[PDB]
Amino acid sequence: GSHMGHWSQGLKISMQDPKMQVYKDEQVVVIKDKYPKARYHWLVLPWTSISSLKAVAREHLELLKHMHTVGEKVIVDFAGSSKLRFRLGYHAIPSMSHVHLHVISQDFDSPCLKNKKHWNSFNTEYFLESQAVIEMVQEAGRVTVRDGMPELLKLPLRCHECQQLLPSIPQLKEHLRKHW
DNA sequence: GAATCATAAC
Ligand SMILES: Nc1ncnc2c1ncn2[C@@H]1O[C@H](COP(=O)(O)O)[C@@H](O)[C@H]1O
Ligand SMILES: [K+]
Ligand code: NA
Ligand SMILES: [Zn+2]
Repeated sequence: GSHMGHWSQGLKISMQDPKMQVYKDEQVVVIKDKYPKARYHWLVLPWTSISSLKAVAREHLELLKHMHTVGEKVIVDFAGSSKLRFRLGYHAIPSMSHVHLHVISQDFDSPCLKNKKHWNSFNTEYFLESQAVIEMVQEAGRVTVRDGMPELLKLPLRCHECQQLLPSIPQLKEHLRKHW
């Protein structure tokens, strides 16, 4: 297939679709995640093309902080009266091209969350806190990721709220209900 | 049988 039409370039198309955009300014766009892994799941992307956190440098520090600020504003505007917790962050190893910040509610109540990989990508060190990434860029000048990230995706299912170990995704989804 | 493991997508 073509480069432009490859599955990995999908965000570059979605970020330009008015029906997916929930906020725009001079620097960033916010879209709904197409396969949300919780009740609220947005992606914040800069208009400027940066392939991944591997290409981030100190020139991008203000932009990374701006993406975070916008993420927090979207939470207020769209889910302010919600009693939900949110996290903002980046997958240690992304799949989709173009840097994008995850803004996701912590219920993890969604049909699109289907496997151990989905769970661990948001609930282990594989999920890099937005603030941590920002501070690493500020102090070290670039983002580095330690070895062993793919292995984290295979860890036994463990609830993010109470640390209980669950034997399956259906049982985990059931268990999560108690933290509503 | 239900659910997960890994592989494949030309
Ligand atoms: N065409 C698309 N539009 C919006 N979000 C997408 C699209 N394709 C995949 N996603 C989401 O983008 C994220 C990509 O994961 P990652 O590359 O690990 O950050 C996942 O949360 C997907 O559900
Ligand atoms: K198995
Ligand atoms: Na991947
Ligand atoms: Zn729990």
